[PDB]
Amino acid sequence: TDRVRRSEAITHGTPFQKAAALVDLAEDGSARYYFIFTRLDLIWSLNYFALLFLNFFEQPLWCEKNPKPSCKDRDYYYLGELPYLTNAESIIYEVITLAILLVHTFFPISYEGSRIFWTSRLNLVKVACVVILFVDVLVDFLYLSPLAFDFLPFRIAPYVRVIIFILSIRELRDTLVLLSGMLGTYLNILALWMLFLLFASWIAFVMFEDTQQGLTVFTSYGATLYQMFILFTTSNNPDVWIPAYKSSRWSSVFFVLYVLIGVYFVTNLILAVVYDSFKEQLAKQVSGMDQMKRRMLEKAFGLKNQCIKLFEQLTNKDEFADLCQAIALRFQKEEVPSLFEHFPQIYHSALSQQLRAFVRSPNFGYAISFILIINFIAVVVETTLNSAQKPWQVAEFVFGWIYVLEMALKIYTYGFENYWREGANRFDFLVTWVIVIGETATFWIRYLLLARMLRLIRLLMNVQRYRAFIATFITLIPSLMPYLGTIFCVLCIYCSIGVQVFGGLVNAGNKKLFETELAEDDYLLFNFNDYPNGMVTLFNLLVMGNWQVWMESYKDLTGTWWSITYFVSFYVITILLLLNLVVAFVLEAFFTELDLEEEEKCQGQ
Amino acid sequence: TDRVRRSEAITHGTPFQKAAALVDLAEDGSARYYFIFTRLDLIWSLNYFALLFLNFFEQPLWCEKNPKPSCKDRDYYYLGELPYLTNAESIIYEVITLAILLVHTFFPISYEGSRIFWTSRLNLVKVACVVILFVDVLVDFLYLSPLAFDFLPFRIAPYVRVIIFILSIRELRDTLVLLSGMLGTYLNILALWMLFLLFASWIAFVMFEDTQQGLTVFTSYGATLYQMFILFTTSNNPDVWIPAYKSSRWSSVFFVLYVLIGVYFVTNLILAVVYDSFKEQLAKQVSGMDQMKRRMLEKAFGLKNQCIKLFEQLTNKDEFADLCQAIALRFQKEEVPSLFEHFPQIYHSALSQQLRAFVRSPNFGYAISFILIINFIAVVVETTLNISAQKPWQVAEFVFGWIYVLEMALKIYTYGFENYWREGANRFDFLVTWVIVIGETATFWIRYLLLARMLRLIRLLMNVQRYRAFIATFITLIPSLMPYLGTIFCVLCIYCSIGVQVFGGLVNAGNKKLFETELAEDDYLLFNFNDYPNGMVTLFNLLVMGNWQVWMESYKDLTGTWWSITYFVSFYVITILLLLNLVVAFVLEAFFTELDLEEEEKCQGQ
Repeated sequence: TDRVRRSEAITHGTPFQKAAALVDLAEDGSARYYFIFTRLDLIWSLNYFALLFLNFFEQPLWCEKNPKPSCKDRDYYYLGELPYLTNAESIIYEVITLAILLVHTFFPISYEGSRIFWTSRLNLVKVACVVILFVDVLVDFLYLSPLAFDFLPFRIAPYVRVIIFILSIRELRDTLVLLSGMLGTYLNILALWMLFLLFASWIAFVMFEDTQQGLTVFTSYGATLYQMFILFTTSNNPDVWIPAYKSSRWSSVFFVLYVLIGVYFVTNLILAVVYDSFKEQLAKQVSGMDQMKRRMLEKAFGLKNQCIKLFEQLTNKDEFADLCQAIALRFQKEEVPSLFEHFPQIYHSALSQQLRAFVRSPNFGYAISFILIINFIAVVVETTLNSAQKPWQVAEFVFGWIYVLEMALKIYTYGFENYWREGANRFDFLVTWVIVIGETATFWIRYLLLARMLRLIRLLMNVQRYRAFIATFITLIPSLMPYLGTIFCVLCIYCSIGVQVFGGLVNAGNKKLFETELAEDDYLLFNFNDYPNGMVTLFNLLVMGNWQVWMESYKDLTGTWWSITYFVSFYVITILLLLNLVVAFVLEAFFTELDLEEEEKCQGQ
Repeated sequence: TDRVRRSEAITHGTPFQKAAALVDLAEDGSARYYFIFTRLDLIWSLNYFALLFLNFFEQPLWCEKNPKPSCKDRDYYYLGELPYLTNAESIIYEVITLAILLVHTFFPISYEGSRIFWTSRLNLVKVACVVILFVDVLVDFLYLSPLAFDFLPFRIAPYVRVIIFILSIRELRDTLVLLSGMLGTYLNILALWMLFLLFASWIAFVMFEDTQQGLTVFTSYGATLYQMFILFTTSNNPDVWIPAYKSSRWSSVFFVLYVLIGVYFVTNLILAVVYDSFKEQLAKQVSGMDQMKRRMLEKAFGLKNQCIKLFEQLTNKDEFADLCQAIALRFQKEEVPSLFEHFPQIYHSALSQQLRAFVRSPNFGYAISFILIINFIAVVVETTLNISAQKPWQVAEFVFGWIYVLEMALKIYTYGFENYWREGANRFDFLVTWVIVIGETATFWIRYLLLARMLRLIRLLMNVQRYRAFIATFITLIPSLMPYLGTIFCVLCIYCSIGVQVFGGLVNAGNKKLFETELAEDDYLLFNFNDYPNGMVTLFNLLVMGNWQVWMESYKDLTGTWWSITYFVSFYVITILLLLNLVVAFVLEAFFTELDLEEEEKCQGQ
């Protein structure tokens, strides 16, 4: 009842209650209308997701330019398995999600007020984008009628959807303010990297000029620079320099020195610079949150007798902020009473506490781990077979009951809340329900095998040593999520670009295609013909095993070197700036875990 | 004259000179015999290198089994270009390097004292290695005579050579001692990684069981585990899961998820762990060095006139340790008199100081760098014409060469030899300029002169004040990584030995299986283990991870035995996950040290 108590105290409470609520929620990290707005936050979140995802199901723009065969022949164009919305459906969902977007974007006026609403850059830009969207939707609708428009060259909506998405989920916007902080420092190292590629490709071009390497690979400075760029990635190693090696073994000493420097001395320098600027910008950013927290505590101060009255509320200016911080850092948050303490003879009679202490014992935990080991053995046995298996449906129900009981005993020992407040106990909760639902619905086969597999993670989580690594992993995941989301938004952009520029080129009637490395390596389903296909392709480009295959093949399908700029800038932005950020984040998380246990050790000693 | 002064002050000087030398050399980081042993250090180093390199030119043992055709047919066996030593040559060089090694390893037996010598375990292990080597050499010699032996199954010398080389250089031996502590950490994380591969391969196996992915790729648990291990490296992406994708696009979700987790979450974890353990051991090592430095200074103390008598020689108990620290850094250390001071009136004639001050001027720097820009433009014009027109540029190479000679002459005229060579930039200048002067004077084969004129450009990067921060990091990282790249090289050497013994001779033009392998299909046939060079390059290829499973598949198929994979798996586990992560860590620490040093310079200026 924390949120309800806070909002009630803020909107109706006496000033000491308002101050207590403000300080409590600052420690936890027109008020009425702000609450009314926030009560729809799930609607906003889901609508913005829908808004994005509806990008996946729209028909790709080249299918409307009357191809033969038509896009009903998905085998000819190597197309995905997702449906394409009809005109009707498109119109429907466009209208619905634009209407809810218009509701959300203007609803803050109820507490911000017009002068602030128009004074504020974020609202001004969101209104700009939703107008852009509405314009484009209108235009699209009009294009229903041939009177309005003959033809559309380009669709802006796919972009604006993405933009809108990024502006809606604040943590993505703050990640982009961090990234646009470090970007200017990243451009200097990217310039020194390009100066390195230039000079190394010029040495290679002079050195091999008349050789078979020059005659068949390094045929010009441009092609040398291209090849050396690829070799920076290591992706064309050794293939690129086989002609060299053939003519003289000594050539290897050049290719080895180039690879060693590029990979070891330079790529790690790019990581070091990204790591440094990330850490600086992160420290810069958190200071803003700390300052806003102080401003909120100063508001609570404004809104010895007063100290006694506030401590009385707590039972439920610089000195004030210092006291609030001291109590926040010293004290755990207050206990919440369970729904069962109201039954005096039931909840409180000594048998209850005896069973609680028993289930709270460590030897109970050992026994539970042994029972789950026995279940793991049982499933590893059962998967030797697939009617003799039928009793293992009873074994299924048996372990189902076992986990139902263990979940019940956990909620009995700690209420609903202090059971669940550990993320592992949340995983327990989820897998218990899903497997109970599956087993009772059976009373998929393979999917129940998979789920019972998935439940085995418990034995990993239990390992005391590994549990440090796992705690790193666990805090990492939701901390990583806004960076992978930014990556994904980038992929979305790139995908859109790709389908507009390259969509339709990979098809079974194309005589050039069967000369390309996509046809030769059988990558033909990794194409930009629709939004799914592209997305997957982009993942291959991201992990970057065989990446140059696509760059090459689309060079050859489009007939212009300019096409390369796509793949190059993709590489630059994704591989260098963002994945090194991911690296740095993982590193910092790990070391933070070690600093945490080091602090615990120091304070204990 | 530092070393000569120090050694004289120790072996002949008065105790005040002894202390002054011991403190100065400790700030700089039986005495007679130890100085002799150190003066021979170049001969020892060169002998140990020679001893190592021996591995390259020795004929590979499978050639000694009289194959048909013989190893004179290098095209049939895709062999290298290096010579193989004759028996005669082998015997010669072996005997010479063994004799010099015996000399070096026994040399301390006199000055260390027998009880001390044999009490030290490093000596004892070196003696075991040399005794082994001597044995093996003796055996090989005996083998010359039919009375001794019929056959030898395996040669140990190749290994022992490496071991001796590792022992011979303290920088490497300390690098391996540092490496040895973090191993027990490493084995943890390695265990967890194995467990993850196991689980993920099980899921993949069951999940795909009946599918085309199953029916063609994930044919068994074993086959699944092997393919999932290569997919952790991402070298078989997307190829390993094309049958899944073809069957159902949704399949992609599993492989994306798995690759995401493995590459980003888990590989970074191994890096993290490596990093951590590295830094811990590095701190332990530098602490041990600091303690040894203190222990030395404490003996130099054990060896107001109390102060003045030593503070005079300082121009050449915690109270003392503090003084030694302060005097190491609060003042500029000493300088050596120039060879010109036997002609001091000319050397001191005012024009010398005036020209030195001019050469020290910033406008002289501007002029010289403008001349370097002119030379860069000149060589660009030369190459953009050549792509007899070079003959004026062949003449201009005279001018440029003697300009770089003259400017180096002015550098030494302003800084002697001592403050010249004390600067790494001037050391690089010295390293390139004289060899280029030799090449160009010998000109007064052409592309090597063009390339020299290009290598003269390298300073233009180092002079950019922004990029100078990165380039200082790079310039200190170059000599600092040498222990670690040397240890990796030693590892490679071992692996190469193994490879030539186990796989040498299999890649040959008569082999019917070979033309079915991915080696032959990708034209990799030159990247083989048939001789030591070949294998070395192959190992490089392995190290770089480019197409690396090609070799593991092809040698699996050529040997017809799964066990062969143990070679390539152990190689990956050692090199890729332990060593290269180390290298990573080292570069990150170097860069952050550079930023801390610059921040200290900034804050002290502020």
